[PDB]
Amino acid sequence: MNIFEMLRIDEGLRLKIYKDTEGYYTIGIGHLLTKSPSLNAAAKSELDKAIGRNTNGVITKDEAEKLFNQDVDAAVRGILRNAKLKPVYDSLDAVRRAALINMVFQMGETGVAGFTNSLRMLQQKRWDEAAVNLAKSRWYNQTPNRAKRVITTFRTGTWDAYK
Ligand SMILES: [Cl-]
Ligand SMILES: [Cl-]
Repeated sequence: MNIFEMLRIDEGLRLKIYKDTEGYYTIGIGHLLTKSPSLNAAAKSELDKAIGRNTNGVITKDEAEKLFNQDVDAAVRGILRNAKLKPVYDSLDAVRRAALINMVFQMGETGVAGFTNSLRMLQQKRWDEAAVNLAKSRWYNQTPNRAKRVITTFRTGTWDAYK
């Protein structure tokens, strides 16, 4: 198992513009297009600009994967540039690094950076405590199944939640 496979399970693959769990316009493998309520312009506009062609709200599998590669790359690089995230990432093992990349992909660097307390516990290797803390969040309450998977990953340092 690896980051791409992990995120592919968490986000799924949709070739037509869709609304995410928060009602935002997304496409492919969790690629957010816009937070705006306008489909026919705004979202489709963003989509065409992202892809480089007149799409009509539908993309191909290769197109989805191209967006996905960019987004994973961005996530990693964002973590590495973030004063708050970098040190946590550096302190972790390969499996847990993947769990942090996942949270970053879903919520944004800024969002993850706010789990101050959890971050400090992860850095200290206090696995069970960090898991408990991570669960007291809107994140866990809104997308509990996915959150539990990421949390188990941090807790165990294994890919069990995904197998
Ligand atoms: Cl983009
Ligand atoms: Cl969920």
